[PDB]
Amino acid sequence: RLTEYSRTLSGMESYCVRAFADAMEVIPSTLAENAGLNPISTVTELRNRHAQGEKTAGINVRKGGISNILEELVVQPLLVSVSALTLATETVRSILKIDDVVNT
Amino acid sequence: NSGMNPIQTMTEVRARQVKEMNPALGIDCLHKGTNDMKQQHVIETLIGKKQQISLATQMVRMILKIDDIRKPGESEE
Amino acid sequence: ALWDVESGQLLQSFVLCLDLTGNTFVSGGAMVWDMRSGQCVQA
Amino acid sequence: MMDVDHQIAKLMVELSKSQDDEIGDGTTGVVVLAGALLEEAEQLLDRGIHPIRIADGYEQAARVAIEHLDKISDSVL
Amino acid sequence: EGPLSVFGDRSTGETIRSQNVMAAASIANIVKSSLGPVGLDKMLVDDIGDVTITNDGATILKLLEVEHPAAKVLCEL
Amino acid sequence: RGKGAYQDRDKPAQIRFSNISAAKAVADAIRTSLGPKGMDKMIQDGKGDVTITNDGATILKQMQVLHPAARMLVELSKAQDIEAGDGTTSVVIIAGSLLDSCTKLLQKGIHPTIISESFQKALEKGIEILTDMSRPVELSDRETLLNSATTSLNSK
Amino acid sequence: ASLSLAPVNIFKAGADEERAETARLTSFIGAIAIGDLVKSTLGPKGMDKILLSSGRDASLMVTNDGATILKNIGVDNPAAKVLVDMSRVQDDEVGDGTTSVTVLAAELLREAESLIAKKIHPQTIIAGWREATKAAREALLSSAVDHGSDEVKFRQDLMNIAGTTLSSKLLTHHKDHFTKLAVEAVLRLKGSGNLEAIHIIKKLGGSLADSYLDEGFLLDKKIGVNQPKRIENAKILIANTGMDTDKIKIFGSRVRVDSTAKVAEIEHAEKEKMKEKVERILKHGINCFINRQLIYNYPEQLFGAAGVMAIEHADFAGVERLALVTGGEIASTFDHPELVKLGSCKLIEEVMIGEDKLIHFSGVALGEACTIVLRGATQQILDEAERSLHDALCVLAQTVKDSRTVYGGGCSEMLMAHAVTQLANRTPGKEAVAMESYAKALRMLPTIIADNAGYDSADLVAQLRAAHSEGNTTAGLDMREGTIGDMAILGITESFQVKRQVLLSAAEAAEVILRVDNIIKAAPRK
Amino acid sequence: ASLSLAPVNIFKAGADEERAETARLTSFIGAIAIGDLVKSTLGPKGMDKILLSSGRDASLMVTNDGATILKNIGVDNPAAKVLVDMSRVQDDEVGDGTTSVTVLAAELLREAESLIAKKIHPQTIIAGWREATKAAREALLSSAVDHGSDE
Amino acid sequence: FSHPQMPKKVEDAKIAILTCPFEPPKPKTKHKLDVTSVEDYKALQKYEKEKFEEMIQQIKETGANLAICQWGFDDEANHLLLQNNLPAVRWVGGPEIELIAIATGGRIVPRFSELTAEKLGFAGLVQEISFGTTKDKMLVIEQCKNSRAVTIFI
Ligand SMILES: Nc1ncnc2c1ncn2[C@@H]1O[C@H](COP(=O)(O)OP(=O)(O)O)[C@@H](O)[C@H]1O
Ligand SMILES: Nc1ncnc2c1ncn2[C@@H]1O[C@H](COP(=O)(O)OP(=O)(O)O)[C@@H](O)[C@H]1O
Ligand SMILES: [Mg+2]
Ligand SMILES: [Mg+2]
Ligand SMILES: [Mg+2]
Repeated sequence: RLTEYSRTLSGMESYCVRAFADAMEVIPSTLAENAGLNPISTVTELRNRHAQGEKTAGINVRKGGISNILEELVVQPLLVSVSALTLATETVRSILKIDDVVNT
Repeated sequence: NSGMNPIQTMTEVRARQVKEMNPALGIDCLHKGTNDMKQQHVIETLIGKKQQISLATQMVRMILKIDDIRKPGESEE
Repeated sequence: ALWDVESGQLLQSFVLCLDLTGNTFVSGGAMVWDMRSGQCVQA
Repeated sequence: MMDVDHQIAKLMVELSKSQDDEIGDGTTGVVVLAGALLEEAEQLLDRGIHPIRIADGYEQAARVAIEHLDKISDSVL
Repeated sequence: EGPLSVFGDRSTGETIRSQNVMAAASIANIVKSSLGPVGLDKMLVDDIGDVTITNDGATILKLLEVEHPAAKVLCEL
Repeated sequence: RGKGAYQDRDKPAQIRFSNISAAKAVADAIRTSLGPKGMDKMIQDGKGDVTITNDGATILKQMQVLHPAARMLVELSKAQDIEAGDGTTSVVIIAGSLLDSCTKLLQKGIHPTIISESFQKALEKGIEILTDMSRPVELSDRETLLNSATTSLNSK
Repeated sequence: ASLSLAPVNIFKAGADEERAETARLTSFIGAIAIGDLVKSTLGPKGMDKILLSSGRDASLMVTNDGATILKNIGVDNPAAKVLVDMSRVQDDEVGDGTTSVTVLAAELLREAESLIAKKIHPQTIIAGWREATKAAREALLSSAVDHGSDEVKFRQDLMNIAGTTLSSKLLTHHKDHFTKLAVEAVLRLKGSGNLEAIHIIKKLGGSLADSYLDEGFLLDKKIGVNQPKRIENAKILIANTGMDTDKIKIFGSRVRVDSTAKVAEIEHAEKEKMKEKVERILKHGINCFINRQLIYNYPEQLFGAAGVMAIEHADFAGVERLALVTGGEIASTFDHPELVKLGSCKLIEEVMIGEDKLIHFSGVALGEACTIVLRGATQQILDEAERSLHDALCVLAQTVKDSRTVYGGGCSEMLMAHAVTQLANRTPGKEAVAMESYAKALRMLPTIIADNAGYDSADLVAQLRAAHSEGNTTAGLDMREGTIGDMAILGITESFQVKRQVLLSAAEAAEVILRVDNIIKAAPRK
Repeated sequence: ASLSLAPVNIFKAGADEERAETARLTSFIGAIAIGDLVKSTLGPKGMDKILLSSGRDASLMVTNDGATILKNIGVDNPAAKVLVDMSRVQDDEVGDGTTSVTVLAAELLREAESLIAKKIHPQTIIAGWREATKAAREALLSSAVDHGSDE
Repeated sequence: FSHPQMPKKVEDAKIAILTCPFEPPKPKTKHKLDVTSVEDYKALQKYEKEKFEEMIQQIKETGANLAICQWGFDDEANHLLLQNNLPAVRWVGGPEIELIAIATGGRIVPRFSELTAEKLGFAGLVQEISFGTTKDKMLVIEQCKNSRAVTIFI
C-alpha cells in the first residue's frame, strides 16, 4: 500500500516513501530466512497474494509456504505494530536530525 | 561533481533518452545549455567503455566469490 | 545522600568526607546543609 | 600511491592498473562502477540471494550492455 | 571489531554450536569412566593437598573448576 | 542558476553514514532471533553472569553497545517494551531497515529533512492502513486471547 | 625584552606566557572554533549534535541548545572559556539566544582579527564597536512593538514567539501542538515568573505528539496501605511535619527509670502523643493529607482507620506545587484549624501512565502550577524535548514580564546593521572601518541562518540589505521556501529582551577578549 | 563513508588521509603560513631573516631572498612544499620575484579560503581566476614599454 | 524568606535582628534531662510547645514586621511565623547581620526575652529579588533612614 501511495506522490518525496515501503518489506524476508524458506520467492508470493485481494496471508512455518495466516491462529494486537512503526519512525527522524558528534 | 541535483538531472536525462530515441543525451557538466553530448563533442572510445564494463564485472564476480579470509593477524612491525 | 534506616528510603540527595542534632551537617571536598530547609547555609 | 592493507583495496588498485595498462583512460570509472556493483550486491545479499547468482546476473547484464554499446557506437575517421 | 561495535567477542552458528557440544562432551567424558559396577573412583586434589577420593558424579562436578557456560549447565544439572 | 550551494563540509554526511551503519549492524545482529524459527543468544557479562534470551530488549540491554546510534536503538527497544511489551525485536529491525534505505536516499542527493518529512507522511499512511486492516476484539472471547498468547510464546 | 624570551628564566617549570601575536592568535582561534562549533545549529534548519561523555558512565546527549553544547565540552582555551561563560550567563538571564550570542561574538572577533591584520589599534576597534553598539541598541529599541494592552493580540504574539523559539528544536515536528501546550502552561501561571511551578515529567514510550499538559496536576508519590485510592470533592491539607517518631526537640532528654513497666508506659505515652497529633490533624476536617517528610506505619494506620488519603515524602518542590495548584497552606502546627486554609480539588485518583502509577488531581481550585507529560521513543528524545520546552517556557515568561517584541528571521539584525552602517557613513577615521566590521558580523548572523538551510545566502542577505535600506523595516527571511517576506505577516516575532541581551552580551564579550594582549599561564597542578 | 571513518580500516600503520574540510584547511594554513613568513622582506623597507641551521655544521645565513628562506626550511605541509617549489622555479627562471610570487600565491589562496567559506565551488573560483589571469596578462602586456633601439 | 508562602515584599519594616535560633533552649554544659514517668513526658511535650508559642509571641509583642535570624529555625517556628504575619529570613551570616543592624539602626538581640521595641531596626522596603530563569532569590534591604552602611550590586 505504501508503494502505491508513493506512486501517487510524484516528486522528490515519492522516492523516500518507496524506500520506506521497501524497508517495511524486510520483516517478512527475515521470517522466510529464519524459517528455512527461499526469501525472495516467498516474499514475491506474499506480495502477489496480497495484491490479489487477500490480506490475511503470511508465512506458514508449519506448512512451509504461504497460506491464510488466520488458519494457523497467528494473531497479534494492533497496538504492537502501531507502536513499533511509530517509535521506529520517530527514532529515525531524530537520528536524521543529527550531523555532528562532540566528545566531552 | 558539477553541483547539480543527481537524481533529478539523471532522471530527466533518462526520460528524455526514452522519449526521443537519442542515446547521445548525457549530463551537461560544463553548463553549456544543452544535454546533447554529440553536439558538445564529448567523445570517448567504445573499446574503453567495453573494457571498463568487462573489468568491473570480472572483479566484482571475483570479489563476490570470496567467502573466507585467513590473515596472519600478527600485526608485525 | 542521607537515608532513613528504619524505612529504608532516601530522605534527600545533595564530597570526600562529611560529618554532623541530626539536622545540620558539614561536607568538605566547607558546605553546611540544613535538613529543615534543604539548602546550603554556610561556606 | 595509496598505502593499504585490505586485500579488496589491493584488488581495486590492481583493477585500476589493469584498466590503465589495457586502455590508458577511464581508470577512475572502473573503480566507481565496481563500488556501485558491490553496493547493490550488498542489498541483494541481504535478501537471501546466493552471491554466485548475483555474479551470474551481473555477467548477463554486462553482456547485454556490451552488445548495446556495440549497437550505439559511431565510427570516426 | 567491525560495524557492530561491541566490546567483546562474538561467535555465531556452527562455531558456537560446536563449542557448546565440545564443552558438554568434556563434562561427560570427565565422569564417563565412573559408571556401573565396573566403574572406578577418582582422586581430586584441592590445590593445597586436600584429597577427595570419590565416585559420585555430583561431588566430582561440584569440586571441579568449570568456566564454560554449557559445562556449568551440565554441572548444575 | 546551475550550481547550488557547494556544501564545503562533508563531516555531517560522514556522521550520518556512521550512524546508519551502526544501526544497520545492530539490526543485522538481532535479525537471527526473529519469529518462531528464531534462536536464542547467549550473553556473558564482564562479571561472568550468563543469560540466554530471545527478547529483543534484553539482548540489546545486555550487550554494552558503544556507538551512539546503537544506544538510541537500545532506548527505542526499551520504549517499545514499556509501551507494548512485545515486538521489541521488530522495532529495532524496522529502524535499521529505514536507516539502510536512508543511506541510498542521501546518496541520491536528498536533504535529510525531506527524508524525515516523507517518512512522517509514510508513517501516517501506514498507521491508517494498519488500522483499516485490523478487526475489533472483545475481552469475553477467550479463544482470541489464547491465540494471542500462543502467538507471543511461539518464538520463545 | 620579553618575559619568556630573555636570557634569565623568570617562571616556574610549566608556566609560560604568550605575547602579542601568540596571545591574539590563541584568543582568535579559540573564539572562532567555539563559534564554528556552536553554529550550524542555528535557525529553523539547524541540526543537532551528539555529546559523548568520556567518563565511566559515558552519558549520551543529543541536543540543539548552544549553552548545553558549550557546557559539556572540555575547553582549555581561555577565550573559549570566556565565550562558554557568556553563553551560560545568557541562558541564565533568558531562555533562547544562547547560540546567537556565541555566533555573534565569534563573528565580531573574526572581524577584529581581520582589522588587526590591517594595522588598526585594538583600542580604536573598541571605540568604534562601542559607538556601533549604541546605534544598534537605539535602533532595536525604536523598532520594538508592544501589544500587552490587547489580550487577543498579546496571545497571538505569545503563540508566534513560542513557535519561533520551537522552530529550531526537535519539537518543530509538532510545533503547533507544542506551541499551544507551552502557551497554555505559561498562561496558567497567572503572571508569576516561577518556572519551577511548571513540572515536566518524562515518560518513555509513546509518541511525541502524545505529550500533553494535564488539566490538573500529577504527583509521582504513593498512597498509604489502608488509605482510600479515590477521593471526590477532596479537602487537602499540605503539611511539613515530622510524623516519623516525632521526638521532642529537647535533645538532652532521656528516659531514666528503674523498671521495664515504666519503659512500656513511656512508649505508650509516645504512641498516644502521635495519636493526638493525628487527631489534631483530623480536626481540620480533611480528606487528603500531603506531608513533605515521611509518614511512618502508626500515623498511616491511623489515617487509614480515619479513611483519609495520606501522601508522604512529597519534597519541598512537591508541596510548593501542590499549594500553588490547590490553594492550601503548608502547615507545620495544628493548634488553630481556623487559621489554616485547606486546598481543594474536584477529584483525586491514581492514573496509569506507561508502566508507572501516578496520583492525579483533577478540577483543581487555583491551578497556578502545571505538570507536563512528555512521551518519546528514546531517553535522548525526552531530554531534548524537555530542554526545548524549557527554552519556550523561559522565553514566554520573559515576554509576559516585558511584552515588547521584535521581528525575527534576521530582520532585527538587518535593521541594527543598517543603523550601524548609517552611523559609519558619517564617521571619519578607522572607527568607521570598525563600525563596518560590526555591521558585517550583524549581516553574517542571518547569513549563517540562510546557509544552514542550503539557500543562496549571499543573494538573500543582499536582498534583505536592499529592502532595509529602502525602508522596508519588517523584511526578513522566509524560511518556508527560501525567499524574503514580511515578518509581521508571517508571524516571526521574538522577545525584545532576548535580542537586546544577545547584542549587548556579544559586544561586551568581544570587547573583553579584544583587550587582551598577553596570556600568562601558571604551572598546572598535574 | 570515507576510508578513515569506516568500521573497517584500510591503511597501513601510520598512513592516513584528510578529507574535504581537513585537506582544504591544511593546504590553506600551510600556504598562508609560508606567505606570512616570506613577506615583511618585500619592498624597499623589507627586513632580513636569520637562518640558523640545526645541523652539525650549524651554518648561519642572513638573507632577504624569498627563495633562499623558503628552500632552507623543513616543511611538512604539502602545500607549503608546492609554494617552496614554485619559489625555487621562479628563482631558476629569473633572478627576482620569489618573494612576490610566494606572497601573491598566499594571498590568492587566502581569498580562495574566504570564497569557499561563502559556499562557492572551487571550480567556479578556478574559472574566474583563469579569466582574471588572462585579463591581467593582457593589461600588463599592453602596459609594457621598450627602449632597446635607443642606446 | 523562610516560608515559600510568606509575602515577598515588606514596606516600613520594623526588623528584629536575632542571633538565637528559633528552637527550644539547650545549655552549653553537658546536660541530661531525665524522664521518669508519663507525667514527665507530658510536661516535656507541653514545655516544648509552650516555648515555641512563647518565643513567637515575644517576637510579635514588640510590633516588629520582619524577623532576621542567624542560625535558622525548625518547622513549627516557621509555621508560627507565617501564621502571625511575620516574614522571616534564616541563616543570615554574621557580617550580614552586623551590616543589617548598622544600616537599619537596630540592635542585635541575643535572645527573645531581651527583645524590645527600641532595639528594632527600620527599613523602608524589604524585597525579594528574582534574576530571570535562574531560580535564585536575593533579599534587598534599603530605604533606611540614616544608613551608615552601603552595598554595591554589580
Ligand atoms: N520560523 C522562522 N523563520 C525565520 N527565522 C527563524 C524562525 N525561527 C527561528 N528563526 C531564527 O533562528 C535564530 C536561532 O534561533 P534558535 O536556534 O531557536 O535559538 P538561538 O537564538 O539560541 O540560536 C533566531 O535568531 C531566529 O531569528
Ligand atoms: N625603490 C622602490 N620603490 C618602490 N617600489 C620598489 C622599489 N624597489 C623595489 N620595489 C618593489 O618591491 C617589490 C618586491 O621586491 P623585493 O622586495 O626585492 O623582493 P622580490 O623582488 O624578490 O619580490 C617589487 O615588486 C618592486 O616593485
Ligand atoms: Mg579520462
Ligand atoms: Mg513476540
Ligand atoms: Mg532558540
